[PDB]
Amino acid sequence: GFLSLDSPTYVLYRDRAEWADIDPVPQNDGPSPVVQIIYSEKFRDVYDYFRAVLQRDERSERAFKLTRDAIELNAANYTVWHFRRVLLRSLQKDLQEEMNYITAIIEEQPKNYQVWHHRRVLVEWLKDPSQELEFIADILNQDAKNYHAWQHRQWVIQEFRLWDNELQYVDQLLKEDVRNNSVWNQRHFVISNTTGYSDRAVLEREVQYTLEMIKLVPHNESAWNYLKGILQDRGLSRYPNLLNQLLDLQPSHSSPYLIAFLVDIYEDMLENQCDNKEDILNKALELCEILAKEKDTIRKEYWRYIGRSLQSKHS
Amino acid sequence: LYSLRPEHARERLQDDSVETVTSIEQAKVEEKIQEVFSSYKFNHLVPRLVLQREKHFHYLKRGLRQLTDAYECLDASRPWLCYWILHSLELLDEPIPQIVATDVCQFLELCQSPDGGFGGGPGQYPHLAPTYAAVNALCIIGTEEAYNVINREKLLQYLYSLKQPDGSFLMHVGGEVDVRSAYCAASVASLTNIITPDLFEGTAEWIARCQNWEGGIGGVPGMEAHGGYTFCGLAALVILKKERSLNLKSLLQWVTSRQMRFEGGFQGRCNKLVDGCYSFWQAGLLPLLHRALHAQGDPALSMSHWMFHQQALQEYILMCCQCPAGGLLDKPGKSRDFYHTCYCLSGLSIAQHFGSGAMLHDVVMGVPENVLQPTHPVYNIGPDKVIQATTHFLQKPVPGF
Ligand SMILES: CC[C@H](C)[C@H](NC(=O)[C@@H](NC(=O)[C@H](CSC/C=C(\C)CC/C=C(\C)CCC=C(C)C)NC(C)=O)C(C)C)C(=O)N[C@@H](CCSC)C(=O)O
Ligand SMILES: [Mg+2]
Ligand SMILES: [Zn+2]
Repeated sequence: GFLSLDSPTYVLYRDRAEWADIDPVPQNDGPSPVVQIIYSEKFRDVYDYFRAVLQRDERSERAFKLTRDAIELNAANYTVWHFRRVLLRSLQKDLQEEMNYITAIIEEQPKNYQVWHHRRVLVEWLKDPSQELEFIADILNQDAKNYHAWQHRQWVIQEFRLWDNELQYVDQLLKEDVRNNSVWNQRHFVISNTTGYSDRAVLEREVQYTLEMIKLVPHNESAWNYLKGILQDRGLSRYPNLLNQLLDLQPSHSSPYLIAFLVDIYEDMLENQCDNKEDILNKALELCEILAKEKDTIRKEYWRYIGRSLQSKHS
Repeated sequence: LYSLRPEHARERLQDDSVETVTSIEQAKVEEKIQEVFSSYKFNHLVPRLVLQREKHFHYLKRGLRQLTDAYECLDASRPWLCYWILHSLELLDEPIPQIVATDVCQFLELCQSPDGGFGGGPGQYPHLAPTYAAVNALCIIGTEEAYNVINREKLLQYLYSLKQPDGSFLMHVGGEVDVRSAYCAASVASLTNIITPDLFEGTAEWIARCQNWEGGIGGVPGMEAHGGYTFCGLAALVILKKERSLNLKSLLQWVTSRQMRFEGGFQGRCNKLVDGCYSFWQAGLLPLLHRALHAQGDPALSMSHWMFHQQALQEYILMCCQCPAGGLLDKPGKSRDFYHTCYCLSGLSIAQHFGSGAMLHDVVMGVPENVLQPTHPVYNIGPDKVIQATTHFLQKPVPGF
């Protein structure tokens, strides 16, 4: 008998006959309260009663239904969430109906931490990840960058080994928004946990793909950060053709990312005993000043640091 | 004003004629920010970057006693409301009447669990987030009364109860794990001197696994680099003296890339929107990286400035993040809240005050009355409060059990 907290005929717990036996326990804020919240009558009513059943540790079906109300009033109340999981096991509640419940409330409050942790606990209990990828994809359809949704997705995939269709899901989302950095991150998560980037063909496929993305949207930082992130490993200087290929986009696709990337390739060449050190150093120092003074002034302190640092090292 | 320069218009987004949800939302933001930047021009007055101290003060002093039911969503974050407010008042140089302070102390006593740590309100189970807030709050107050509120033997037990075999900590029993817990724990354990030799065993290694391909740090290994989690990861390592466990250079390139060329504020993740609270989480990483690279004897470090545009950040905060009625916020159009008031003010302070050994150099944009009290980049409470608390707790031995 779930009387919706939003029902036009919702009645305060203190006016409910099936609760008249229990005395509500008010909150102890002290004689001189600080950061005292002026609760609404409904809020105050449900919590004073939640306090009552919790203090007496009443593991009843009525207590179970009430935590639902306390959660809807403040879904961030982790103490209520704990007691709710306590009652889910005591009363031996159908955990699949509870999945239905958590599905609803996460759709409503997708950025709440408790709601996602609870769903995870349920999936563990049931050892059933069958609804997960689909449920998370629906949340990501509303906010493709929801951090908890991506975190839950990673946990389900690694935990239950559901790797097979993720790269495909990644390509789909990258098509929708090539600038969605969460997806660029997922791409790396899938690849490094499956084939790895040591496989030259994979690496080649990844660098090529990324380069095509930079050609399409030159000012998209994610693709630039991804290109750097996957090559930076073995060292950018380890890839001789790359400097050339980017030096070619110098007129066509020349954002301050390309410039910054060149200073990055130079920094690594200098560290890895490159030919023409005096020469390479000057170019990299030139770019640091162009960046600091003209192209990327917001980061002037950084680029100057880089220039200084490059000198002190490779003078 | 760097933001008001003509050449600054060139910093506007270049969507390459390929619009996506990301570019569209960014453009909407820059559009609104530009209107704010030009408001002076269109009204024909001289820009006066003034921090509405008295407005902020009434808001804060009032919120410290009572809040509307709009705060019901924070009924499990009461020690946070105390910290956020007390720290905001502290940055504004506003005092805590011995009577208010004693009231705050007594309230936090009610939030403290008999099992150690603090819950988000009287009688709530303990959690590391409100434990960090409760302890930071008690340190800002800094009285013997305040210090004595904390049950150090039970706090250590509590921390041990969340410690995981992999080095991580749960946020609370039966709870989640993410980088915030390592920091909440390292902050309260260090300030109170309850660090045993094995308490943080494997913790630096676990945090290091949260640093990804971007240079930043995610909530847990595998996750996208995020500004809030990155501060927690780096600040925790600084406390543990293991900053070297990270690739400080890739981290330095990641955080500096988070400052918005146009808005001047910081974004939390690459390709997301600017947000005033990141003035602290993101800009706060620069002082920490300064201290670390310097500990490595980095010769190329500045002796007057942090590695971000202090001017532009101060401008974004002053022009775009104040609510006329008092209080600070995310971005124009957002509503004020105590969280954003605390971090917008915290990030302003970091933006104004530079220091490295004997070097000290301020940069106070607008009227000189804008200068705030300095803030410790690790704990985010006044440096004096830090020294004062640690020195006090160092008189007590580490709980031996
Ligand atoms: C201090 C609380 C902390 C940031 C976090 N709270 C939240 O995530 C809440 N949301 C908001 O505050 C946002 C702010 S704008 C977006 C930016 C951030 C959230 C910064 C992220 C920083 C982090 C994660 C580091 C925190 C450092 C610590 C030492 C804890 N507001 C809006 C309108 O978007 C929630 C509403 C999601 C948090 O830790 N929340 C926990 C702990 C609560 S205390 C019991 C929670 O359970 O919500
Ligand atoms: Mg929890
Ligand atoms: Zn914010």
